[PDB]
Amino acid sequence: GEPDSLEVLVKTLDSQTRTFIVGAQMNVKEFKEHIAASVSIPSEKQRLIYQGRVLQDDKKLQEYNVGGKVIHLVERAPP
Repeated sequence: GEPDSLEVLVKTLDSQTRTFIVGAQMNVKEFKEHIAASVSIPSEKQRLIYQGRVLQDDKKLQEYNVGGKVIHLVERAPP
């Protein structure tokens, strides 16, 4: 039946893409924590980018309509 999960592709600057399947209401901060082990970047050092814009920690992934899409991941010092 109806999806309660999203497919989210994360592509790092080495051009590796990894796919994650996560809860449809998960937020950006939770997502960074989720992918941290696989991408080898602590959540506080992750910058996620989609359609030219940096994803905000307090927003829900669904607010960016990222289901089935490639998000870019960049490693940067925490602000």
